[PDB]
Parts: sequence; C-alpha cells; structure tokens
Amino acid sequence: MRRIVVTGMGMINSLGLNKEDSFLAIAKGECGIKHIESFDASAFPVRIAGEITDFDPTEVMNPKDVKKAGRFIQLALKATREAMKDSGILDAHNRCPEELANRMGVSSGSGIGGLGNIEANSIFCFEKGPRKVNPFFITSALVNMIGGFTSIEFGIKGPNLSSVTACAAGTHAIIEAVKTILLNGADRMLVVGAESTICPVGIGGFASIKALSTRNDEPKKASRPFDKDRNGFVMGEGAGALVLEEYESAKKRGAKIYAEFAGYGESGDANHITAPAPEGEGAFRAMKMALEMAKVEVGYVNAHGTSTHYNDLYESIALKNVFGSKEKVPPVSSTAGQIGHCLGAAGALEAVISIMAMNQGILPPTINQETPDPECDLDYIPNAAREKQVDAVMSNSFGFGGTNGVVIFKKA
Amino acid sequence: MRRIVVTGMGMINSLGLNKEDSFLAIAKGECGIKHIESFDASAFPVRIAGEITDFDPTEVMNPKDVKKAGRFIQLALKATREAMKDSGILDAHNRCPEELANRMGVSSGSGIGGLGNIEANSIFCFEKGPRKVNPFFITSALVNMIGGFTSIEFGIKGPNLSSVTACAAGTHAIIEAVKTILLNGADRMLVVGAESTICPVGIGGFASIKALSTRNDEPKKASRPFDKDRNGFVMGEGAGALVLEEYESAKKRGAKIYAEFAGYGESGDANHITAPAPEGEGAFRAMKMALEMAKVEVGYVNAHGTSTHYNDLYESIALKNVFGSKEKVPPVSSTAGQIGHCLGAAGALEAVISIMAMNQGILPPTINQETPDPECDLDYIPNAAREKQVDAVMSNSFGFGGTNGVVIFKKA
Amino acid sequence: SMGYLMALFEDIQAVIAEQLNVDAAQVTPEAEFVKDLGADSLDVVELIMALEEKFGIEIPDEQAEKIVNVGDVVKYIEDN
Amino acid sequence: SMGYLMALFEDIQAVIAEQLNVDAAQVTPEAEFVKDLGADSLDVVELIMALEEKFGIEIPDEQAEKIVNVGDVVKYIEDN
Ligand SMILES: *P(=O)(O)OCC(C)(C)[C@H](O)C(=O)NCCC(=O)NCCS
Ligand SMILES: *P(=O)(O)OCC(C)(C)[C@H](O)C(=O)NCCC(=O)NCCS
Repeated sequence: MRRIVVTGMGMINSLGLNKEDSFLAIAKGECGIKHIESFDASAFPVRIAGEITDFDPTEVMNPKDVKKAGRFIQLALKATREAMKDSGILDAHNRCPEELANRMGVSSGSGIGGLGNIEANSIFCFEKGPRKVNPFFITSALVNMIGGFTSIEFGIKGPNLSSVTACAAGTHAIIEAVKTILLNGADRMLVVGAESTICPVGIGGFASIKALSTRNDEPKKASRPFDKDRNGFVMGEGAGALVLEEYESAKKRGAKIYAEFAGYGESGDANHITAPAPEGEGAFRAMKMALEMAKVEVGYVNAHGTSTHYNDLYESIALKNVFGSKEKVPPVSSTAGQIGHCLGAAGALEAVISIMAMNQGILPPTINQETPDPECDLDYIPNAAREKQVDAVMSNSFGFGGTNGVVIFKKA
Repeated sequence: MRRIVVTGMGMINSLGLNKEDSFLAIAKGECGIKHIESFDASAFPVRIAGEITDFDPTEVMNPKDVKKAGRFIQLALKATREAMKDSGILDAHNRCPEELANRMGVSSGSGIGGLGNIEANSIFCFEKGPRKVNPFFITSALVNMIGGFTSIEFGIKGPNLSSVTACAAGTHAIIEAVKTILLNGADRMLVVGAESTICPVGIGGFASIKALSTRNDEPKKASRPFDKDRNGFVMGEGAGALVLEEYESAKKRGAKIYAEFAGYGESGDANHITAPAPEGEGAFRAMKMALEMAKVEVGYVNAHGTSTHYNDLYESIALKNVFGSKEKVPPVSSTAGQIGHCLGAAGALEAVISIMAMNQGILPPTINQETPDPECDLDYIPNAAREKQVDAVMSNSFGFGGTNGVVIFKKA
Repeated sequence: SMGYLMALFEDIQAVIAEQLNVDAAQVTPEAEFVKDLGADSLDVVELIMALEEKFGIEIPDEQAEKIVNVGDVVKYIEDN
Repeated sequence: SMGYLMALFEDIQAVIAEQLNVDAAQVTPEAEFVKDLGADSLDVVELIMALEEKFGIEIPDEQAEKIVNVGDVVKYIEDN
C-alpha cells in the first residue's frame, strides 16, 4: 500500500529538553525521577515523579498565551516545534507552506490532558462559585487542544485527530496518523503524544488504587521494570513528536529519513478495566498483527514495562508467546526506569527513543535490575546500553480498558 | 474499497431512552430542555440543560457497578446495548460469538468524559487529602472507558479506539471505525459517542466564555439554531451508538441494513481555539471532501447548528459555498433545538437521527424558528417535520480547536 | 460491651454487602471477599476506604494488606 | 483625589498590560482592546475577570457588554 517515513522527531521529558540530550541520558542509564515539587506532596503516600524542572513555557509561546494552555500542551508545543524544525518543512515564517497546508494534519494523544486545570477550576467553582471559573479553563484542558494549538502554531489544516486510549494514547495517535495517510486523507501528519498529570488529584488517583511505587526515599531506584522488587509505576511527564510523510513526497522535497513505518496492531482484551488479560492475550494479538504486517526481523523491542506486577509479567508472557519462546524474543528494554511511565505520552516518547536506538545502533537499558524475577526471564538489556545494529524496532503500549497498540518501524 | 453498512442503532437523550421514542419526539418538534436539577444551579447564570430525568443506571448495570462508571459511560452502555441487541449479533448470553469476537472492535467518542467525577474527587482531595480520593475515580472518568466498559460487556476484542475531538468527537469516532474496517483491521465496529457534563464546573466553564444561552426563563425556546434571536447553545447529555459491518459479512449473517456508509471528510481550521474559520472554510473543505467521496445526491443535512452566533452563521456560509448556492443546499436541519447540543456525543446522536430520517421519509425540523436571520437564509425545515424521501444524508460536526468532521450515509 | 461489638459487626456486614451488591446472607465471618463475595483488587481497596469513612477510623496499610475474610476485617476493627 | 485617580488608572494599565502581554505604552484611555491592543472575545472577558479580582469589583454582565476602549473600564472602576 502507500509507504510512510519519519522525517522529523522531537521529545521532552525528565531527562532532556530535546531528543539529543534526552536520548543520551537515557542510553547512559541516568534517571530523571525526583521528588514532587510542582505541588506540596508532603502529606501524600507518593512523593516522587518524573518531573521536568528545567522547562520554560515562555520559550515556546508568548507570555500572554501561556495561561491559555495546560502544561501538557506547553510540552507538546515544544516537542512539535523541535520535530517540525527538524523536518525542514517550515517556511521562512516557521509555518507549513500554504500549498501543503491542506494535506498535512495532526494526530495528538493524551490520556487525560489538562487535569491540573480541571482540578484548579473545580476548586475555584467549589469555593467562590461559577463566576470564578477562568474563561481559558476548557480550551486549556481538552486533550484535542494539543492538535488545536499545534495546528494554529504551524498552520496545518489537514485531518485534526485525537486519541485518548489511556496509557496507549501515544501509540494509537501514531497509528491513526498512519491510517489517514494510507487512505490518502493526508500526505503528512504531525504526531504528538503529551501528558502532564503531576498534581494532587493525579497522584492521589493512582495511589488510591495502589498503582504507584511508594519507594519515596529512593526516587532513582523506584522505577524498575521487570525487576523482582518492582512495586508500582512512577508517574512521568513529557511529550514526544514525529512527522510522518508519504515516501515519495519526502523524497521529492529532499527529506531526512529516520525510518519507514512498517506495521501496526490494535486489540482489546475485553477482560478487565485495569488488570491485563491473562497471559497478555490481547497484547499477543496486537503484537502478532504488527509483526505479520511489517514482515521484518525485529531486532529490538521497547516494552510498555511500567514497573507494575501485572504489566511486566503479562507483557513478558505475551512476548515469549508471540516470538514462540524466550530464546526467540529480541532484546527488550523498558525506558520507564529512566523517565518514569509517561502515560498517554509514553507511546510517542518510546517511538522516538526506539527509532533513535536504531539510528545509532545503541539499545538503551532497563535500569535498576538488581534481583532477577524468575517469571520475567527475558533479556532486558540490564543496566548498561548494548551496542547492536538492528534493522527494525517494535514499541508496545497498553491502556486501562484493556486497549492495546503496537507499532513497528524499520530502517530506511 | 471494502463496503460498510449500518446494521444496528441506539440512542438516549433528553427526549427518550431509545431511538424510537426519541426520534418520534424529535420529529414532532418536542423539546427536552428543562431547568437544571442534577446540581444546585440557583446561583448560576445558566440554569437550563438537556437533562435526562427518566434514566435509571441500574437498568443497564448491576447496581454494584454503577459506582464504577461516570454518567457518560452509563449512557453509553444504555445506547450500545440497544444497538447491539438491534443488530442481532448477540448470542444467548448477550455477548459477541467467540469466533467473531477478535474481528469486532469499538470506536468511542467523548469530549471530556467523567468531568463531574474529576470535579468531585478534586474537591475531596483539596478538602480532606488524597486518602479521600475514591479508588473508582480514574476508571470512572477516562474517555476511553466507554470502549473499556462496552468491550467487556459484549466481549468484543477488536481494535479499541477513542476519539476526543471535542464537539466533533462523535463523528470522528464513526470515521475512525470506518477507516479501521476499510484497512482490514476489523469486520465490524461498535461506534458510540457519549457525553454527560451537566455539573457545576462544566456549566461554569461554558458560561465563563459566554457560549451558553441565558434564556433560563424559557428553557424550551432557548435552543433555536439559525434563528435571529439565538444567544448561545444549551448543553445536552446523551449517547448515540451504531454497529458498522463490512457488507459481505452483514449479508451472510442475515443482518438488517439501515444504511450504507458513503463518504467522510476531516479538516482543521488552523485559525482560532474556539471561533470558526472565516466563512467556515474548514467546514467547507470537510464537507467538500465527504461529498466528493460519496458521489451521491444528498437530500438532507443534519447541521452542527449549536445555536451560537458564530457556528450557525459560518456553517450556513460554508454550506452555501459547498453546494454552490442557497437553492442548491439540500434541506438542512439542526436537532439541537430539541435535545440541546450534546458535545462529544452530538455527532453519534445526529448520525442516528439522520439515518432514521432517511429510513422513514421524515426530515425533523429545526424548532423555535420565530425570526429569520438575514445572514442565515437556508431552508431549515422550520418548526414542523417535512415528509420527504431522500437517498443520502450528511451530518456535520465541528469542535474547539477548529477540528471538523463530516459523514454521509446513503440508502441501502 | 458485647452489644456494642454486635452493633459494630452489623454495620460492617451491611457495608460489605452494599459496596459488593451482596445480601447479608453471605457476609459471614468466614466469607473471603474474592472467593465468597465476588470482589477484586479495586473493590477491596474501595471497601476498606468506606469503612474508614463510615466508622471515622484509619486502617493502616499493613493490616489492610492481610485482610482475607470478613472475620479478619471485623476482628481488626474490634482490636482498634 | 487626583492622585487617587492616577493610582487607579496605573493599576488598570498594569492589569490590562499583563493580560494582553503589551507595554503600558499602548494602553492609553483611547486604546481599543481589539483594534489597538490585539485582544479577542476570550481575552476581553478574561481581562474583565481579572479586574473584578484586582479591584474588588463585580461588574454586572450588561455593563461589560459596552466596553470598547480602556477608558470605559477605567471610568466604571472610578464610579465604583
Ligand atoms: P488488581 O490486582 O487488578 O488491582 C488493580 C491494579 C491497580 C493493581 C491494576 O489492576 C494494575 O496495576 N494493573 C496493572 C496493569 C498495567 O500496569 N497496565 C498498563 C496501564 S498503566
Ligand atoms: P470569540 O469571538 O471567539 O467568542 C467566544 C465564543 C465562546 C463565542 C466562541 O467564539 C464560540 O462561539 N465558539 C464556538 C462557536 C461554535 O458554535 N462552535 C461549534 C463547536 S461548539
């Protein structure tokens, strides 16, 4: 069918403000997880998170507009600006050329978007009445306002789409973009996943279901995917961004080619609202469907690997079953140890990370591997990055509601 | 490409608990707007809404699980149960047959999902700390839990996708399901748009930007699309659901065939975060791309028509422009007078309404047409339904962020 | 007092029954939540919170972790 | 007095300046919000809210409709 390439990338997370600084720190096995300081978490059972402390919103938008955008959108406007410039597509005004604008869209993803803004205006309304609800509340908080602000910022007028499938949103935003190009609804798609939920009701929500790690004393050992001492995820904030283009278009305009899109898979467990399907059954089907569609040898897997008991175990089971045996599973790592699990943004961050691993022949490690889990018996690239050339990479994402998405990119 | 038909439908709104009662009332020009009573709005500047007062969640859910679902999910379960039953797909245990289950997915749409749940738990946390955050908060609130709860109730394990494009989410949810089936990712999809945000911060959010009608002294004349005395929309709640099915597989099953999918269009304005593009330019392009893809004669248009100044005006201009002239615009009606504008659910509700209008040769009116607007000069089927047979229908949806979606269904 | 203890038992039984749509028939001291009452990881953590909310108490996380049956929960609350 | 009036005007200039992200230079009594200050429907109503916060006011909704130049707002706050 139609062919699709990645021509621009960007990302911002707790280990870097750009994809270059971020990936290096991730491949070195550093860790951006810190103690929450965006809010007073002193009374909370969970006081750590993958916070970005160096991010300045007034660098990506003028000071008047900062109050109109939730933090996840500010992060998205940074990552997309990097990717859009990286792509070389912008004109002299830093805007998409007019003759191309109708055919370039945006596919955005977030699990919940502007939670802190909903929380704040909810409290305003509950303390002072509705007249204290700020006019900029709604458009600062809706998930699709990522595509809203980004499309106005770059003048792209193609399909403007938003995925909100929980912790798989960033991967589904990639796939919906692919589908749109494959069906000739666009020739290019800005893709961006973005999430920033480090706020009281955000941390308390995941604490009250015991989803989060409570290793507060050690923020840099808390997130440990597949380890035997894993005791919950650590919430991270960030955004990742890709530019996708139909292959001939990219060639004609002389594009940088990071990767070619190879295959995808989507499924639902129809089992449980938070727990994974037994044996990762839904994950298995999405992974098989992506592998059958890519028809390439995957040399590296970026796992969802959120540091929970069920995900790491049921994701490991599904990986064996799809590759046949534990010996046939390619090298796997989760980078959630380094930057935390970034929820709706994870799928997008981990596609950028995975393609860069391929580009550089450097496979980042899973950090904090201290005690092998006998039931998690794969090669998780423990602690130290592996220099290895791969020709294709696969990234997995699963969300509450049992929704699964998998993407495979291959070498250009 | 592959052929897509509608084989089951369901809907709930402020004028009925199922599609038969509701459509009858809507075609008769009845109005479900009333005074708000689901919270204390006595100190609010807007005190009217399309509230559903006869809905009992315990009729769709085990009473013990009502607490796990936001009100928008409860409405989605009501509408999807009706459409699934209507489709004849369900087995003796009201679940999808296991050998069809992997190829039937779910495409869900909502603007914000469980806002009242986020508001309530934000307030618990602020007033009494994170130990008062209810454990069922997150999974009651996420937009994609519509697909989560429904896929579990019906045992459908195909692609599980959610659209969060604001007031166009319901229509984009249809389009993502169509795209999924076109690309062979599923043979059937359950589509459902659902929204319930009649809560203090939801009403406060929209009054803060002066988007809501303030005719609190006359709830059933407040919503009046295209009328010269319109003064803002009226918020409604509800859910619409459709079963989409590849054509050969539907005929094999003996399915009933309500309609055939004919075309769609999607675009972004890249203009303003709440106001439409000048001359409804993004709407024009989305409508043009749907009409060019359908290649049929559209005999009725269910307009977005929310009863604000801007939409009604610029939607009318874009309609004229796309059909060529005022005389060449098919009959147009907005049913938001009758049931309110239902935000993320509107596109799903209005696809059901449009298709039923086709099925029964009855075009429902735009009600409360008392004063012609010179700038709004189309045929809006004023005040009383028109008995007229049509062979295709078009439904428009636009959302904050300038995101547009259009779908056309044709007789079959 | 023994009467006070029996009243506390009645209240706990009612709470476990409602939160889990189960009749007071099954809420016996030997009823384990997952096998006998049909609960899950989320229902249990939610039952324990409305206990702390209705009885104005605060079950520390360690004791909440060992809860396997209604008998155990009631005995912990009595020890309080 | 005249000094009080000057202080009030300067406070209004500060709020209108921070909200619309413009110098206190352009916010003169004859400056129009949409034409001269680069504002929009959402910016004016949000500026009006901020003033109802910096100057204890509660402008009723009908008076906010007739607001074209910064002078209107300043004179309303004067009549306070
Ligand atoms: P139960 O054992 O299901 O308890 C609920 C918890 C919170 C443990 C929940 O099921 C869970 O943590 N599931 C793990 C699934 C997972 O990590 N999925 C990825 C989305 S974050
Ligand atoms: P400003 O002149 O942008 O005015 C703000 C309001 C709230 C009037 C805004 O422009 C508006 O009306 N936005 C939505 C218009 C509409 O009806 N859109 C359809 C999607 S709800």
